[PDB]
Amino acid sequence: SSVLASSPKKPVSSYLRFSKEQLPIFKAQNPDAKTTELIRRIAQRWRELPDSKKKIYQDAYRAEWQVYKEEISRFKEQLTPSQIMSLEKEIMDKHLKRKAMTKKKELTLLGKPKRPRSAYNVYVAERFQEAKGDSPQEKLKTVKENWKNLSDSEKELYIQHAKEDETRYHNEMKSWEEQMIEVGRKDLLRRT
Amino acid sequence: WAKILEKDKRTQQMRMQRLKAKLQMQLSGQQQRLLAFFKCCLLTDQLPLAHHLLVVHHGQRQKRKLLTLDMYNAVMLGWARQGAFKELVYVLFMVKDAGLTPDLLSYAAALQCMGRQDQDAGTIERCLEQMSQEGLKLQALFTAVLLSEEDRATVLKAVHKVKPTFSLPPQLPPPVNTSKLLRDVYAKDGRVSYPKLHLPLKTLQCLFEKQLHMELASRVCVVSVEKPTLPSKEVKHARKTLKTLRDQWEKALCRALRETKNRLEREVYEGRFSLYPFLCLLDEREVVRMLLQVLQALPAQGESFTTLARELSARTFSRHVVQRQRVSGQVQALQNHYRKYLCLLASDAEVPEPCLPRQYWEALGAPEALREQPWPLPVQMELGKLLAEMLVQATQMPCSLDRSSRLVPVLYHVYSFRNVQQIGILKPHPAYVQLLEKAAEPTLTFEAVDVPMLCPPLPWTSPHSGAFLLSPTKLMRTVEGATQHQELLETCPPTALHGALDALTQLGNCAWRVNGRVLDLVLQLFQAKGCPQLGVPAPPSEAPELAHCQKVAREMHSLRAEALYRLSLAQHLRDRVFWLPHNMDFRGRTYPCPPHFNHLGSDVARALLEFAQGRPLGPHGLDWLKIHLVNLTGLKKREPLRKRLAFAEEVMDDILDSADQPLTGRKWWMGAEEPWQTLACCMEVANAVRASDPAAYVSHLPVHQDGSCNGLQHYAALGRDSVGAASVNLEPSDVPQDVYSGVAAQVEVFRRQDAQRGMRVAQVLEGFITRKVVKQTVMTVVYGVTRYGGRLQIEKRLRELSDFPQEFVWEASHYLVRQVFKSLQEMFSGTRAIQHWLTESARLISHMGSVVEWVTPLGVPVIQPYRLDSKVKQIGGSITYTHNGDISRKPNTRKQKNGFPPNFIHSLDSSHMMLTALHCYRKGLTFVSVHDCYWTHAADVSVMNQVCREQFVRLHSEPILQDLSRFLVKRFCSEPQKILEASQLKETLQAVPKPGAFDLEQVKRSTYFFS
Amino acid sequence: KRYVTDRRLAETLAQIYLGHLLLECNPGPGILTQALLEAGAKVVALESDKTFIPHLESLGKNLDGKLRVIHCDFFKLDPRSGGVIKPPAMSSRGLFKNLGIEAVPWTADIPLKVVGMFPSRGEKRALWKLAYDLYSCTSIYKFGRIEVNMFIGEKEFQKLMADPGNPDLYHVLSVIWQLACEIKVLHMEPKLYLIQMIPRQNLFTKNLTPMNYNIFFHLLKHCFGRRSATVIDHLRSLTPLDARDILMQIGKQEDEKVVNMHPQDFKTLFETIERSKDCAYKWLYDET
DNA sequence: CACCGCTGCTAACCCCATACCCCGAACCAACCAAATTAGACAGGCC
DNA sequence: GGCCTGTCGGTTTGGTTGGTTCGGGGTATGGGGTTAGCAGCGGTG
Repeated sequence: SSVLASSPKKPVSSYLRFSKEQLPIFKAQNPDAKTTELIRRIAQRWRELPDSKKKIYQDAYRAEWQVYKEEISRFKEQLTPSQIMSLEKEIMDKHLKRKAMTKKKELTLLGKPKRPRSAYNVYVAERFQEAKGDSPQEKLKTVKENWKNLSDSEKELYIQHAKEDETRYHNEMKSWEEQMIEVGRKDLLRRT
Repeated sequence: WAKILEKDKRTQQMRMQRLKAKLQMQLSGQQQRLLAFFKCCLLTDQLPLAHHLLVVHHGQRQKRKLLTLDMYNAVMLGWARQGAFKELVYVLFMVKDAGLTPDLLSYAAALQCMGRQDQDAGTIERCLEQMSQEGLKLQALFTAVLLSEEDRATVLKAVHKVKPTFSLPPQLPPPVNTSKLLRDVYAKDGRVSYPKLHLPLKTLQCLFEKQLHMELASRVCVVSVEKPTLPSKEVKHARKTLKTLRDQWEKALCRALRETKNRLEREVYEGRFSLYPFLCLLDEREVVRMLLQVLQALPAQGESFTTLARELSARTFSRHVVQRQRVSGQVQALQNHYRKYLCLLASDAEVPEPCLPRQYWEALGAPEALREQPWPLPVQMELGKLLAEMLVQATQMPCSLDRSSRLVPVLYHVYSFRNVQQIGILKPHPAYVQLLEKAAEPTLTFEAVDVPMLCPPLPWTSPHSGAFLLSPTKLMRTVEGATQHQELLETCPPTALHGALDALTQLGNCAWRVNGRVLDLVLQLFQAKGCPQLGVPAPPSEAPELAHCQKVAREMHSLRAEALYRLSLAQHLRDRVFWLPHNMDFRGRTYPCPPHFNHLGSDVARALLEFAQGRPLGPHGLDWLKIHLVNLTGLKKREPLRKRLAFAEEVMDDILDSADQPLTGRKWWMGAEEPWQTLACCMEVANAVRASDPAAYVSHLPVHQDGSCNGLQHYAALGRDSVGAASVNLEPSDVPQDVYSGVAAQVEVFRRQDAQRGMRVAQVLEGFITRKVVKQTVMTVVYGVTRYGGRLQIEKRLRELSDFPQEFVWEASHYLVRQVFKSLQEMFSGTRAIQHWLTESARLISHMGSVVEWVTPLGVPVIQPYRLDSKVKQIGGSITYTHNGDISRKPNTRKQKNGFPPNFIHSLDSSHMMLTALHCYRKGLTFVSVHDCYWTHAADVSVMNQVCREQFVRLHSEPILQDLSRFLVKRFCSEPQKILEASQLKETLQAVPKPGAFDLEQVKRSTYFFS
Repeated sequence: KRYVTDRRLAETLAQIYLGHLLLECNPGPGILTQALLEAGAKVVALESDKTFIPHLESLGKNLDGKLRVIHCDFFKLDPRSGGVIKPPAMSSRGLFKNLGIEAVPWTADIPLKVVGMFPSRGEKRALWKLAYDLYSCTSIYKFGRIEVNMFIGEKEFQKLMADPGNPDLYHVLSVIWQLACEIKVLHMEPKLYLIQMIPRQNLFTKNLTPMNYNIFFHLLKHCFGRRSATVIDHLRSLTPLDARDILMQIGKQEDEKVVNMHPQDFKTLFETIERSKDCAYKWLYDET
């Protein structure tokens, strides 16, 4: 039930066709080379290819573009009365979703200093490995139970290191946020 | 745990490396936008932004071409003002990288950065010798370059380090105008008795402080005259709701403003231009208060989107200039300079030598602060559209009006298709209108520029310095061709304009005050029940099939509004003394700047005002007050002065009765032609006759002397036409010569011929040719041919003739104009010769693709602005408002040819009025001018008439037609190709009509020349 | 101008109109007039050019019956905001009074028939003028549902008959005339289309009357000012009522486009807005 | 005061990407076209 | 030169033209990155 999947797609251009046909051969002759290097050498092959040879791929692409014109026209004509409305809905949604995904990947790529670790986080980091349990969830519940059974004295080191990581996070946040001010991104600073 | 901690540290350092990698990776409309952007960024001190955009444009192949040496000079001057030597050097690197040649402004910026940074004498010397090898001039820098006082100070500090005895040219010795007619005005040889004001120095300083405060606030709050009372609950609730809504609009407007500034800011972070810095030019609170003011004052019917944009742009520019002067120290220098200037006007202060206000002002300094050039039109339009759209989008209100969950925009734009071209209209919500109506706000707000000044205006020292102290005011009103006329006003010699500047300064220095009684009565009628018979609008309660009733209602509402504003300002200025600065049109005619309240208004307006400084009547004061009274009544227009005085003596009882009981007595004044002015003159005459000594009564009422058909007077003077000189009272006579009666008779004979021929209009106009009809008609054809501003007025005067079929009023007005033209050209053949000569000459000049230009006998250059076919349009998401750029392609030959004679006559009458004003000022008389009317105190009416006639004879005594002919010949008969059109043009220009026999000197003995 | 000069076309037209009093516009040479007279029609010729009057009158003198020749330019009758000062321009009240034509109720049948050809360069102008007169119940339509048969150019014909099925030509005149009259093609002369326009008996309703048509015209021009925008966008600038609510009342979705609205959809829109009950005001119309 | 989401951890499993070129789509500055209608002189075209 | 025709902040919207940037099109297995489970809490509204 996806109109976009059945919509006629653009034909492959000349160069992209040459690469689409050459790639399997380069892969057969160099099974262990990384795809990066193979695509690079294929692009060099295309640059070295005489223009008279590229002309063939270009003509094929042009015919494929005519047949694509006919196909896309027929498909546009085939849809229900609100064909233009449905095309606008699907295109708009596609664009907004694409921009959103790009922004999410951007925000994920950034490198903000990790938040402070709590005493519970420290205890889990120190005792999880030796905690018995068949799975990470069961070992995490074990660490949780042993933590709930811990006394106030047994937790002093974890709480101390937790405070130290609070100060560390404070300083690193100061410096990092300053550098972000240098980059003109004062929106990422702490609100108050 | 050092394992995890060290892992975090290592990842942090790698992230730092990633951060290092990220750090590693012919004028035109668009050109005008960019340049205005940089120049604007210099004022907000956002140099990194402008430098960023400039670098981006320079780095792109297709964008580098769009940059200009002036822009690089802008950024460079910014860095020099900031002392960024490295960045300035970088900008210089861009300038050399893109070829082109650095200029005086470039080297001045460099010198500024070195002086501010105190560079070594080796680098300074090397810079001065590289400047010498480049051929640039040291003294041309301080003169040809526009720099602030801080730039000048820093450059001087840098120069005094190598050349301590380096001195700028000795200044500033001002030159005197040697014009033929102004020589005796500026020559020291002569006894001057310049008048002084009645207010003391400290008083003038207090008033100056009040005016300065008012202009700094940019707003004026005046109390509403009338209808304060209202139902107690309704006004209460409506006021509470309006206040809450205004707070909500204030907050929402602040938020929307900040969000918009952020949007534009990010748009500048992108490679696109935006008005960000312009929005950063004025305080956000001032912007919000301005928009809220415009919203409060928006007319219920709506306003043109484009017009609103223009208004917002104008107020933004004004408040920005005010802010710049406020923070640049120009305010204090203006306080000191003006406080010294007040010595010439103050009564208890003397000056070393007598001089005119402009002369003294320039003598004290004259730094004149700094001149700021306005923004390009596309920037003004885009800014207006931004502000308007932001206001509409931000202002919301509930629809429930009198449980208001739903929200609708307060402003909604609709479209008018009356014009074949749809026009955008901004209309307010009807519920909002009803809310403001029920609230009955008892306060009105005016722009500081729309109300009279509380102190003597600034003397006109140049085409860019005048009128209100801080707000910039154009020397010439005419918007069409403003670039041409302004640039020529600055091109002409500074001395050439001395006369006009001194005349406007004199007009502005006239002290005015309000007539308490007249205001009390006019309000009494307005406060209760209007009096349309006496020009007092009636409230909507008196509005009267449905279509006509609605029409009359709308007209009555318009008049009611205008009267509300005028009378409101009058009440605000009741107990204060105020001055009205004057301006000029492209023709030279002077007009008051404050439009709402000024002496150029209607009868009521003229009666509300009187001279603040008095003048003892003297031996003829009373006689002139009575004669003036009769003139205002219009009962003895044809009678001589002596019989007008005798008539005043006869109806003296009706004068006293009318003055004592205006609304309860015999109400004789209500029957006069000018009822309110007649009443005021009756009160003045009563105070004079009832005084212990009438000859010593300090009279404040101005007396008027008007030139009947001043234009025909000028034409009769040019051609020495005896028939004209007699018709228009140029030739002395004991009885007034009414040219309207003779022309009415001739036109009556023509109407007898055509009516004999069976024409319908000629048959219907039988018995309607009267002095007033032909007076306004001739007043039209002379001063106006086409452009039916006054012609509509004549249609009105005919519509007020009940016994006339209104179907022909239009055709009857056209026929009347044509017959007046023909008749005047028949009885005044010489006048027709001059008119045809000027009209034809203008036709030929315009036919060559050049507008008609000339120079008045006082050295004022006049240029006709009629051009056509310039247009360009922006598009804000989405109306597309058009704009008329200043680049003209071809002149409008028709308007030029039809307009040249009338405009020239306007320059002649304006020159005459100016000469009369100056020479009367030498004798200590108070002089103001309304169209053709000359006003003065009853004690000096005779003297004013003397100066009038003398200056008229002196004016027309010169070869105006000859000098004009030779002028047009030299200016327009110089094209080497083609020479044929220059030969026919010269052939027509050298065909100056031969003057008549009339002896101009007779004007000195003509009693009724001006009466 | 345009003149009927072919005898065959004159005969075909005569038989068509015969298919009552006939008002013939701009007969010119009088070929169609003579064809009608020979066919037995009672003809009143409104000739704008006086030079054609003699021969025409001659034809009348040949029949010497009830034919009547008047020097009148039909397209100049009752000038809007005019002083009534022209021979060719006249008053339909006076003309019909002289011709003995009496007004009949709107619901009554067609009292008279007018035939002619639109000006070669004034088709849009004539259509607008006639639209104003009809919706205002003025001019000829003051006497009833006058049947108007007129030759028109092919472009203005297609634009007039266009609708959402052919959006590129759909426009205000299309809506107005398709709602006002039942238009039918009577003949096509190569191309010129002889269109028959008969006012609909049910044009006026309780909420669409000769008293409020101006507001509807304002709405139409307003919407067609930006034909690509959505109907709700324009409505937000036309009424204080909930635009979404109104559009929903007329059974349209929020994404409904202007060009997708049928003439009856516009009519039901206007009548629906006028019908609104719980509002202090319904329209924002304030224009001279 | 309540509400978010990021750390502490794992897990195996799920999910996007550098080398490259070709040309169709698409975003600016500018000119132009449309909609609409009720008697003299000067300009434009032949 | 002679004859015929148009006329006494043109409005905003949008359609074509000359340019120039932007991205969708082809991909592979290898690497990352991912919801579930439980507690704690800095940061935000």
